[PDB]
Amino acid sequence: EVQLQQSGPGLVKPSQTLSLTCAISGDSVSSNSAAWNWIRQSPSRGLEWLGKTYYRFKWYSDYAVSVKGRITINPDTSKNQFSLQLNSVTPEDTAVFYCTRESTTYDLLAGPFDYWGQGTLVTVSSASTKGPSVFPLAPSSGGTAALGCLVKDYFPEPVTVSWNSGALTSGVHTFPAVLQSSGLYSLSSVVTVPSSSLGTQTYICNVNHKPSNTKVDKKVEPKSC
Amino acid sequence: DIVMTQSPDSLAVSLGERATINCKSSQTVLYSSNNKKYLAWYQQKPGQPPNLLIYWASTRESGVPDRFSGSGSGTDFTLTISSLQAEDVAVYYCQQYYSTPFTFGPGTKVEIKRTVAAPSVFIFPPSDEQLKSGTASVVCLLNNFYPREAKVQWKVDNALQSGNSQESVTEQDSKDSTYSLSSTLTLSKADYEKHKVYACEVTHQGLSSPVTKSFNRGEC
Amino acid sequence: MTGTIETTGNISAEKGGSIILQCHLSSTTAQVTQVNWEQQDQLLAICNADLGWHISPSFKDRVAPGPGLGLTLQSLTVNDTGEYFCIYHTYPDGTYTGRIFLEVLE
Repeated sequence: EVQLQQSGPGLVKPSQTLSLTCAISGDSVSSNSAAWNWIRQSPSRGLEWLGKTYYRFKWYSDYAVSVKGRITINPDTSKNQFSLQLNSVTPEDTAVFYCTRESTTYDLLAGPFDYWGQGTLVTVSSASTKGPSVFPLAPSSGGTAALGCLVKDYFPEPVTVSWNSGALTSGVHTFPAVLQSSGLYSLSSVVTVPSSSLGTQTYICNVNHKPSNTKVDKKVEPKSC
Repeated sequence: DIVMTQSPDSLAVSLGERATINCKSSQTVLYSSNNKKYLAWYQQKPGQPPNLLIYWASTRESGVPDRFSGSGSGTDFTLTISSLQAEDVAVYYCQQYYSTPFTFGPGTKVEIKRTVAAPSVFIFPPSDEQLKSGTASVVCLLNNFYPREAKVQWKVDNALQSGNSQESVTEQDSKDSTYSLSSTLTLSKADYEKHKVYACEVTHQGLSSPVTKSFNRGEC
Repeated sequence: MTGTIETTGNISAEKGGSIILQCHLSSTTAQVTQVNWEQQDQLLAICNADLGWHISPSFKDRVAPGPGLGLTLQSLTVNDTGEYFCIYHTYPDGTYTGRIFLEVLE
């Protein structure tokens, strides 16, 4: 399998330029039997194709009409990657952006999308980044207890949450964030564990907010009266 | 442009039963020269990119379990899952790669039909750390229930709250096929210290009648 | 570089009709690896020696190989007016490129 690693900042101010890069491993950006595409996905519009670049003895590109004039997709042969540049963004451009390989092995000019980047959430907004505060949801009074932590007042999305540095995965529920009236997001992550563990096993949530380079570890312990 | 439509918008099938979903292209995507149908199907789970299942309308991608299969004419297509597994809950998309711009269907959400399960209800008072910072969030947790429909109501000293809470719900769990729900009531610190009883009231099909979890501020 | 290419020249055509684009490379025995057909800067089709013809998804519903060693572009629009190129990729001779101009009338 090919690996596609996306990078680039997600938060872009209105009228400025979005810039993302897709780094390819296990294939060549100049392969005669592939094309390198960008897709976007949003709740309003679903999955939409944006553009592609490909090499057939010569570099070619194709762009969707809804971004024509604003979009460039350029290959970099020395770094084995291809980039996205979208100019003059508006809040209509807010979406998850994916790079993907189109596998053109039988029809040399068309095929399905067989490998995908991990996606970059792009938020078009003039607001500044803000890291979260993390608060415990302490277990209290069948044989199972619930505990968690509350990840409050951050911008923009996303955050990631792990428990005990990734050791604890069973029974974890990390909920979708909600946007509060302040214009900042909030989410909860909870886990259910055996009551008899609470006296001895420690529970720590590890919260990472890359847009603000914030990392917080919060110990969640039973509260004493 | 070619327009892709899908039907149904969502479907729920019991564990091990057959699930089929439909796709239509507004023009034929069968190319006569090579006799290929330029149609793909993808699976997308929450937080992940789409994952290619089928291409050329009926060719299964390597690594894809063989319970997945596709067929169709030049304009009408079907994706079938012969025996629906718990890990198969996801949104499924079709897509044409016949003419520019390539276009996707709107997606069909596939879920598991299972027995009713009542939520386990937990309530969490605000932490002392948050109260020090000036605000109070009370969290009501409904864990591992089925089906998805559930109503949560907040009462403060037995007064119904409105406009000051938000909730969110997980997608169907990939192992036990349940849902979970989190609801947060947020007050100023000054408002929180004005009242004593904080209560979450849960109605669900698996509950004979509404459950209530509550606590008294500063009391155990 | 001993070869040269004779094209369809300069041709006019009526809106809504067909047109035939043709090129011939004479005066070399060289390998012809692939011909790229371009409408201005856009890839129309490739004819590859080993793997045959392939039509771009931007033209599949109106571009067809033939007659001869060329293309037929159907359902002509006024925006099809402009340059067209047949780029021959050869071994060991290199890269010959032929030009056609098309004007779509009314």
